[PDB]
Amino acid sequence: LALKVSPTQTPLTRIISMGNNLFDSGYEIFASCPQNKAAKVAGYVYLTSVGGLVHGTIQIKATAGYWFTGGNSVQEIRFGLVLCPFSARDPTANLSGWPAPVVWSGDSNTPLYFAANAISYTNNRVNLAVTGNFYKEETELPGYTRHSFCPTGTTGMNFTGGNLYVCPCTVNTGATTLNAIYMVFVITQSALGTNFFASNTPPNTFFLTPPIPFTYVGA
Amino acid sequence: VSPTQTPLTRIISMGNNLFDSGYEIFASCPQNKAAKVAGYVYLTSVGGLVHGTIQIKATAGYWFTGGNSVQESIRFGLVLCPFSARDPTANLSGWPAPVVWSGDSNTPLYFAANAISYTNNRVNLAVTGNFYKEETELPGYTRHSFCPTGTTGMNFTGGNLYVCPCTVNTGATTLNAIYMVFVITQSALGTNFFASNTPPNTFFLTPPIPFTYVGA
Amino acid sequence: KVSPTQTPLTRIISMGNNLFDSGYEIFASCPQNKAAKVAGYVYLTSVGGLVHGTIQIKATAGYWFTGGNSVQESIRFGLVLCPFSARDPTANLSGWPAPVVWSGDSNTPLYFAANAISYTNNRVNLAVTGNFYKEETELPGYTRHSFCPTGTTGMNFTGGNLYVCPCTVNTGATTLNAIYMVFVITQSALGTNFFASNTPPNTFFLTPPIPFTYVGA
Repeated sequence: LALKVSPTQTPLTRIISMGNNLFDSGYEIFASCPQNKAAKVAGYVYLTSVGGLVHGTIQIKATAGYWFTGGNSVQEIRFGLVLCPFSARDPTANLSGWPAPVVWSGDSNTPLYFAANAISYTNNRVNLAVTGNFYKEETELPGYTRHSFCPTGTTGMNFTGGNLYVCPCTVNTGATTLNAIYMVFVITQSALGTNFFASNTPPNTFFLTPPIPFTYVGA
Repeated sequence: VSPTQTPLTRIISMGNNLFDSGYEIFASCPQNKAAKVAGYVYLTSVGGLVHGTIQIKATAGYWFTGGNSVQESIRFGLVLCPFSARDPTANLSGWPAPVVWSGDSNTPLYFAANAISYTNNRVNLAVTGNFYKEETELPGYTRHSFCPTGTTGMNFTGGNLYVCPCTVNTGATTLNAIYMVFVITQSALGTNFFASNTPPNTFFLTPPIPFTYVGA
Repeated sequence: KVSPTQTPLTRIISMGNNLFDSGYEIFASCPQNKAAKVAGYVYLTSVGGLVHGTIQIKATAGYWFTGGNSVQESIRFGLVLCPFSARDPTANLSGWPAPVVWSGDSNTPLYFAANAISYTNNRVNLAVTGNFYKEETELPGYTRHSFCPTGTTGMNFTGGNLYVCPCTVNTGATTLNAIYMVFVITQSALGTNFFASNTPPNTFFLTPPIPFTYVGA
């Protein structure tokens, strides 16, 4: 029980993470891409819940070998991911196939604190298809916040910038009322960067974002 | 016992997150014009920094009439005054008193913008209807990019929140409220939000836009 | 009852002087093998493994180099933040004073080194020898945070961008990750030439506090 100030008059910083920060476990995370293509990538997501706001970072690593083939990245690199911190209760929303979260602070209930707030996103969340073309361009989201960054990668990629667009989402045929988070990444290259999507690009060509920080309202 | 200074995460909130109270928040606009919007602010103080989000809903009928919202963008200014009970003249937008979700009753004073750190990075605002200041005239700002949703023909293409603490001339304190100017842009095919023939229930609604400033 | 061990505590350190009444003793690396002395105040909180900081830089034309044109080139400078400078002075390339702990024990500045695992392939190696400026287009990945500074009346600033990327200096005693930060500040054509010898040396710019976040130790 309480002290000179009660331990729930005090908000507890909670922590969960998803994926593998060592990027030594392959590329088994599903990303949907424009025009009904897809990619498998690697990722690490670190989320803290403090005061009802979620502050997190997302870090994505990809290879051309596990990317689709055809088209031109330089002229066209865009991909969509879903974060489902409550995938244990709602497996069908885990569209990107993240592992279970790993709770570093809080109950086994803690994942539920990282669904996107129900009141404030009621009319700022996209409905997603359950199939492999659930990709939504950021101009189709009902609202988003934008986070600017730049990845690194193989030498001739010649990246010029990057943007992360966060928008909560719901999947058409779920088992719970909860909001997941949709994230579409747009990454650009100068005119002479190598065509990530080309068939004459060796498979070990890679890009790797830093951890990208973002914030949304928690549950 | 050792937690003398274990920093306490304090929480206040402004406005109505259900957006079911009409549009009574006051926003200053270019050319000595105004709008009435709705909004919800959620402010956290941790370790001396305030991490908050703000969400605005607005309708064309509660916006001024005249001009072209595609050539001009949609531009409006808001004042967050978490210390408005002690300093009502500085609540230029007319927000209700904040609600304390975590902390004492003094907690709103934490969300005043740090006195030392904005001494020369704060704007002095008019007490009158055209308090609008364009972000190019702010003595410093941070920028936070977003996009709102809205009615179908709006064709929004981006937004930016510009954050810079502020002060009101005839105020009752030396404290720093927070001034916020929004700029929402549309493509060449978008509805004129400012037209008299635009349906009055045509609306935009930002997501919660996250921002951070140095707290008190 | 509720253990102070089982609950992540908010730790706070700070570097520099938030009053800007101690001069301009901070070393800022600049393009074209040039440099500048500036003033700074960094406020860092560590909350659950992520660092949420702000940085504010004050600079005068007098303590900036001379030569060039600040409207054509922009105003660009890199700093290093080294909260572990006490244990690794080799890494304190900008020469900040030691941090001041506002929340935590004396070992707390180490929690503000950038995450070893998460930045292993996203960290720039800064020159061991001499000037270390790195254009943001040459960092192995960054995060960008847009602002606009104020300054004296003719500067005509049009925008600002802080590019955050952790760094190592190889000759360091530790393997710890400091923070490299390059600032790019833009001016319209009307703007005072910050680099010119005609410019009153007290001509200045002052950024607001710029909020940024990286993964902690």
